[PDB]
Amino acid sequence: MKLNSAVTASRRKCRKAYFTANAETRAKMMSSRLSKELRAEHKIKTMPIRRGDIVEIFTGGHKGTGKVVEVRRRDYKICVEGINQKARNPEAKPVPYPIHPSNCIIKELYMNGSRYRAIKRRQERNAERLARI
Amino acid sequence: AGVQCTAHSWGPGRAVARLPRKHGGIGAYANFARGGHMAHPTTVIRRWCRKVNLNQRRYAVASALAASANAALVEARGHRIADVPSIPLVVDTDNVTKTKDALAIIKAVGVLRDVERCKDSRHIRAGRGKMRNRRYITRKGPLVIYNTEDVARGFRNLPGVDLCHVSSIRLLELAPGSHPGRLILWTKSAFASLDDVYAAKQNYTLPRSCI
Amino acid sequence: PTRIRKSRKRRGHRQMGYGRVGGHRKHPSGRGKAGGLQHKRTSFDKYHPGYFGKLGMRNYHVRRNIEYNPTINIDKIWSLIPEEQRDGFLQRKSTTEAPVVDVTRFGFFKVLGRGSLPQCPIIIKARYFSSDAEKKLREVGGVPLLVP
Amino acid sequence: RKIRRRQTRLQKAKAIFPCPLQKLRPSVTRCSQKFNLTQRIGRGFTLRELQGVGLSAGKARQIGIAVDPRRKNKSEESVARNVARLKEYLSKVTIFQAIQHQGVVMPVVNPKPVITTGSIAEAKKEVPENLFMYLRNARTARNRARLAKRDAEREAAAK
RNA sequence: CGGCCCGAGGCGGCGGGGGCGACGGGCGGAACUUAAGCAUAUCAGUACGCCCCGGAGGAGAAACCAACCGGGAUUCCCCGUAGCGGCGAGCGACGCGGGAGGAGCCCGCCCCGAAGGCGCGCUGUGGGCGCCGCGAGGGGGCCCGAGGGCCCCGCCCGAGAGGGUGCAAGCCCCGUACGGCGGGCGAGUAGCGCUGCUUGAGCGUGCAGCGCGAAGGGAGGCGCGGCCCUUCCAAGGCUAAAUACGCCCCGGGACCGAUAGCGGACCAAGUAGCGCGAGCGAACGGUGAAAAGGACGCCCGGCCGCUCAAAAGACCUGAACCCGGCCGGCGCCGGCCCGCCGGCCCCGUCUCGAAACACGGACCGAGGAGCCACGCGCCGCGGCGAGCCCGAGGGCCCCGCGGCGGAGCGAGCGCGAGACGCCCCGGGCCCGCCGCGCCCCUGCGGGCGUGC
RNA sequence: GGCCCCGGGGGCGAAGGCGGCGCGCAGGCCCCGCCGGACCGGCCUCUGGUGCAGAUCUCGGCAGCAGUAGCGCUACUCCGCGCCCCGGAGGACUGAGGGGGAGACGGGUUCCGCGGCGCCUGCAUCUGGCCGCGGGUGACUCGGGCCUAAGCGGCGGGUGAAG
RNA sequence: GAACGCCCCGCCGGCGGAUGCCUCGGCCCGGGCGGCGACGAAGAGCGCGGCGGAGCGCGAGACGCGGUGCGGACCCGCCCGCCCCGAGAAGCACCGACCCUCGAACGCAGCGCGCCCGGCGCCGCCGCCUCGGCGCCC
Ligand SMILES: [K+]
Ligand SMILES: [K+]
Ligand SMILES: [K+]
Ligand SMILES: [K+]
Ligand SMILES: [K+]
Ligand SMILES: [K+]
Ligand SMILES: [K+]
Ligand SMILES: [K+]
Ligand SMILES: [K+]
Ligand SMILES: [K+]
Ligand SMILES: [K+]
Ligand SMILES: [K+]
Ligand SMILES: [K+]
Ligand SMILES: [K+]
Ligand SMILES: [K+]
Ligand SMILES: [K+]
Ligand SMILES: [K+]
Ligand SMILES: [K+]
Ligand SMILES: [K+]
Ligand SMILES: [K+]
Ligand SMILES: [K+]
Ligand SMILES: [K+]
Ligand SMILES: [K+]
Ligand SMILES: [K+]
Ligand SMILES: [K+]
Ligand SMILES: [K+]
Ligand SMILES: [K+]
Ligand SMILES: [K+]
Ligand SMILES: [K+]
Ligand SMILES: [K+]
Ligand SMILES: [K+]
Ligand SMILES: [K+]
Ligand SMILES: [K+]
Ligand SMILES: [K+]
Ligand SMILES: [K+]
Ligand SMILES: [K+]
Ligand SMILES: [K+]
Ligand SMILES: [K+]
Ligand SMILES: [K+]
Ligand SMILES: [K+]
Ligand SMILES: [K+]
Ligand SMILES: [K+]
Ligand SMILES: [Mg+2]
Ligand SMILES: [Mg+2]
Ligand SMILES: [Mg+2]
Ligand SMILES: [Mg+2]
Ligand SMILES: [Mg+2]
Ligand SMILES: [Mg+2]
Ligand SMILES: [Mg+2]
Ligand SMILES: [Mg+2]
Ligand SMILES: [Mg+2]
Ligand SMILES: [Mg+2]
Ligand SMILES: [Mg+2]
Ligand SMILES: [Mg+2]
Ligand SMILES: [Mg+2]
Ligand SMILES: [Mg+2]
Ligand SMILES: [Mg+2]
Ligand SMILES: [Mg+2]
Ligand SMILES: [Mg+2]
Ligand SMILES: [Mg+2]
Ligand SMILES: [Mg+2]
Ligand SMILES: [Mg+2]
Ligand SMILES: [Mg+2]
Ligand SMILES: [Mg+2]
Ligand SMILES: [Mg+2]
Ligand SMILES: [Mg+2]
Ligand SMILES: [Mg+2]
Ligand SMILES: [Mg+2]
Ligand SMILES: [Mg+2]
Ligand SMILES: [Mg+2]
Ligand SMILES: [Mg+2]
Ligand SMILES: [Mg+2]
Ligand SMILES: [Mg+2]
Ligand SMILES: [Mg+2]
Repeated sequence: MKLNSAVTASRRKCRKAYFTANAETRAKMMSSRLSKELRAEHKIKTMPIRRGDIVEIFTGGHKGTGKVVEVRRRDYKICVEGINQKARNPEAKPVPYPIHPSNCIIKELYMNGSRYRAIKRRQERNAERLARI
Repeated sequence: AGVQCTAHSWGPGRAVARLPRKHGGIGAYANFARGGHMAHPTTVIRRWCRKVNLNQRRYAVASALAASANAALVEARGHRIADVPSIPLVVDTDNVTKTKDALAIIKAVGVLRDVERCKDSRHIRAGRGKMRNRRYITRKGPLVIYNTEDVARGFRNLPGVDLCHVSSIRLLELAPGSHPGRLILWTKSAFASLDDVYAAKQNYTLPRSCI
Repeated sequence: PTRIRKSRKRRGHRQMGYGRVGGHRKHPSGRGKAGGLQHKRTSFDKYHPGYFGKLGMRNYHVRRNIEYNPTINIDKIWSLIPEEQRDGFLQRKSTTEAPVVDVTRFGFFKVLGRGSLPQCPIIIKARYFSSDAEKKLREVGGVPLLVP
Repeated sequence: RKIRRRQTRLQKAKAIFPCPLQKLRPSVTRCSQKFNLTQRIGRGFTLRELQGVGLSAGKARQIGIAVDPRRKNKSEESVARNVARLKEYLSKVTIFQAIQHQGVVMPVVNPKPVITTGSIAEAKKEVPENLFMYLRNARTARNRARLAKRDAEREAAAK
């Protein structure tokens, strides 16, 4: 049961917030679980999906694994390499079947200066909570 | 609503019915016209509340508490009490903070099947009510009544469970649906202060027992 | 509750108990109380004698707490004595330790005489007495008294 | 609105801790024939009441007493009842882990009446033999005197 | 020729003006309507027009109320009849009592005279809540286009509020529970006379014009003159709180669900469109999980067929009225298996009387009319009972005044009920009002009687 | 608001739609087949904007009538692949108060060139004031700016509760 | 007779948009807040994008410019551009500027003209400069 009275529990307002969200909120809402192997190494549970990661898909009719070529933030979907619409011609181009990030599990992460730091920032706060508890 | 437009009757002599019409001839301003007002609009001055005397409010709580001391009326209200030691069920707990420990007591006594009865019943309701913030329904289980011990943190999350401090007992909790016989889990200090509570009501005597 | 009302039993009846010959119109007698001396005179004389006219003196501003005047009968006097003490007083019909009852403390001014008292001396202090309240009190051995 | 007012007087009480939220107000008689014999809370204390204990108006306002210089005492009992009320409060006051007093300070309480005893013989010498005639002579005294004068001038004119 | 007085033009610094569908203050000010007609009255000191502020405003520290064994500035809440009136219809305050809140002061006059804010002033200055962030825990088997489904075994819970995700998810993802930062006392006056408006204010509630014009004065719900008593000090000024409210932001709901709900759910509504103008003012929501939004071939738009679970193909479902192709047959009720026999005027309505040459109605769909608030009477049921009671307010629980009932009658001074009775009805007697024998004390007062 | 005995029915197919049996004096209810593709209830207590054939009812759709009633300004024809467009030849009309050539007012891009026929051009169209894409109006001397007409504003102030 | 019309013994098509389910919208109650303007408001006009009509936004510095923080891979089409332990796309909050014509609307007018080489409206308060009077005096 909720206790905070500045937070809506109204379906109409909650649905309006899923749409019409700004771009920084939409990125966070497109997260996925890290694999067990990365959970031990990084000590984090989920991560926001990104162009350049490798994902293992389940629960769908397009199961498989591949790299993230595109992010359709308006749709909350991601295009993976190798997961296409079944095509008509033998020659014609591939057409990506778009996957929802929560149907995925990340197997390897794209790394740069900002992604190392935001992980380390998130571990130190999760250790504040583990000291309070 | 319905009266922001401008409309007047055309009168007889033009082969049309006599209701008010907008410029152009469109029907307006009647309950039988598209876009018109209601015949008698709803108003907030409806009397929403009702009065009850203080004597009759105390009778209802006492009669609803007496129903809770029968194992045949609790059963016929809907609960599962076939594995319970006593239906006037008093239990010594004295402090409960983890839900895991509080689940262990309710099992350790025999009210485990009533909370699973409630847990496995959650569903989406049948009508328009699921657009109006009333989307799910669960059945109602035990009521824990406490006096001086922290139990609310460990009991509250359980499906179909409610919490009452003994000094202020609620009739809408004792008779869900307007049916009297709820199953009640008394803490020891709650059950042993019932008479003190009824002694704290000034110039009140309980009603006379009958056959 | 709308669902137990007489008016919902008339769906399908063309006219909801108001008749075909007469019907339901706006105000076939006028509004309010009008007509009491002309076409409702048979009603006003049968049930409201003394509705029309004037009677008596008028006071441009009445003092509500001057004209206030509470009263008590002598048959209610012994109930002002608490029950724990009444038995003993009756037991010893004393002339030299009689009970004193001051009725203004209980909020009465005048003492009237309906009823009767027990055979027991008692003293009653008030602001005014009726003539047979005094007579029945002296019949018992009691005394009346005036108080500030 | 009930929650708003309770919140306003919780904040005000911290800002004056440990002063109470109320001033000490006097005990006065409810005003009419219908309500005398019982007391209630008044507006302020008089300067004659304040002269009794030894406080000036500015001095008593400082330690929590309300002072109403517009009121005048109507009797000697009005003074003794309120001087005793002033004297008592000065005992239970400390001037600088301290206790803030709730509600009205020294509430006014009106006693339920009691029965008393006496002697029949010492109460008779208080009253005449016919009390009802005694009352009826006083009630009609002005009216009888007017009719008495009217008759007396019916004969001076009629020689 | 300088000073003072009364004016003129210019220059510098500073201030004003306009704006708002509420709440607030000041003015001007209707008619419809009701009275079963209509003039006074009512609607209403309302609509609407003009002016002026603020975050509140206005009001305010007695020329007050009262008649007490008295209260004590203003505002707001609970509570209840004096009176006004073609005395008709209607209209209508307030004190006492219970609570919220509580706060008190100044100038003029008088004393000192520039001690002051010093180009001025002696025609008088100065003193007396919002910003951050972490955030637990589910697998295996059947099946489907797709598992949030079914079967069987578990974990988290200070978190089973909820939203998303290809079909009902605590454990797939965001959140939810548990916490850190900033924090000596007023004059063209008061009053009075005449006149107009206003009020419950009644030989004047409040205001105003004009004429007159005080010294101790004002008030005490019926006028005038006299004597007392009780209680206040007008004609100058400031002041927090408790109270009211749209736009806009935030939360909630036994509310509406696309002819409903705002006129306005639709990338472009006060929009398109109409009127010289003031102004008037619509209609239109929905493919699919994914645009995968339609292959290859054959004839010269069609065919075949491709994507997809499915064309769902310009889109969900897709009723009625009405219509086209193939197949069968030639109004309601009743009997018989079946085209014969028997019965049958057009409904709704007003009306003594309708099939009427009395009126409404081509057809079909959706919408479409005794609900709510307050007051009065009677009946039923619940609780308690000479008592009863969730006022307002204060701490679905606890505490909580009036009020109504308990005694009536009388214009009023006022006086004031026991004697009977299962119940009901009647009789008799007692209380008040109107009359009258008789006796007496404290006396046009008491007692005891008689009568409508 | 409750219950629906291991916790009510549902993609192994909900609500709705179309036909067909049964049950009830009746209002109505229940089942089956086909369609449809995501939600729905039986019993107890509570609540109301709660039931249509009619109102010259309101809004929307739409039939017969019915391939019906109907389509001033003298006029076109031959050939060019040929349309009422374009060309050539013929025949006529407006008839200098013009069906001619130009301005004022009003309209506002209708002007021009190239393309085109989905809408419009009440028949047709290859035409066009229609649709798409590009373009287009040059002043010392012409008009407006200036002057005053009939008028209309302003004016220390005056008046009115104000405007 | 056939056909037309009518009924339906059934199987398919049209026209129309009811019913059912769905909802970034309304409505009701409560809580906050009470924050405009000559330092040019509210409102109106015109203009501004690489390909640009409407609406939102902005003002010739125009579909935005700067500064401090935060954030960390995108930017709906076609292009551009960014990409990295900082090199920095989307997004967010505060702060500093730019700010065409009309409007209380301010040189006159409303689109045309002046006086003067800074500029150039009305009212009021306080000061100051320069002055008038057969007002009272000298
Ligand atoms: K209107
Ligand atoms: K009509
Ligand atoms: K009509
Ligand atoms: K009660
Ligand atoms: K209760
Ligand atoms: K009737
Ligand atoms: K009749
Ligand atoms: K009438
Ligand atoms: K009438
Ligand atoms: K009458
Ligand atoms: K009279
Ligand atoms: K008026
Ligand atoms: K009127
Ligand atoms: K009239
Ligand atoms: K009238
Ligand atoms: K009148
Ligand atoms: K009137
Ligand atoms: K009348
Ligand atoms: K108080
Ligand atoms: K998922
Ligand atoms: K004077
Ligand atoms: K005067
Ligand atoms: K009046
Ligand atoms: K009168
Ligand atoms: K005069
Ligand atoms: K008097
Ligand atoms: K008066
Ligand atoms: K008077
Ligand atoms: K509409
Ligand atoms: K009729
Ligand atoms: K008729
Ligand atoms: K007739
Ligand atoms: K008929
Ligand atoms: K006929
Ligand atoms: K006929
Ligand atoms: K008729
Ligand atoms: K006729
Ligand atoms: K007819
Ligand atoms: K009388
Ligand atoms: K025809
Ligand atoms: K062309
Ligand atoms: K004036
Ligand atoms: Mg009409
Ligand atoms: Mg409507
Ligand atoms: Mg339904
Ligand atoms: Mg009938
Ligand atoms: Mg009918
Ligand atoms: Mg009638
Ligand atoms: Mg009649
Ligand atoms: Mg009728
Ligand atoms: Mg100036
Ligand atoms: Mg009206
Ligand atoms: Mg009338
Ligand atoms: Mg009438
Ligand atoms: Mg009339
Ligand atoms: Mg009035
Ligand atoms: Mg103020
Ligand atoms: Mg009047
Ligand atoms: Mg003031
Ligand atoms: Mg609508
Ligand atoms: Mg369809
Ligand atoms: Mg008639
Ligand atoms: Mg007729
Ligand atoms: Mg007709
Ligand atoms: Mg309908
Ligand atoms: Mg409803
Ligand atoms: Mg209705
Ligand atoms: Mg119909
Ligand atoms: Mg000719
Ligand atoms: Mg052209
Ligand atoms: Mg044509
Ligand atoms: Mg020229
Ligand atoms: Mg634009
Ligand atoms: Mg200008």
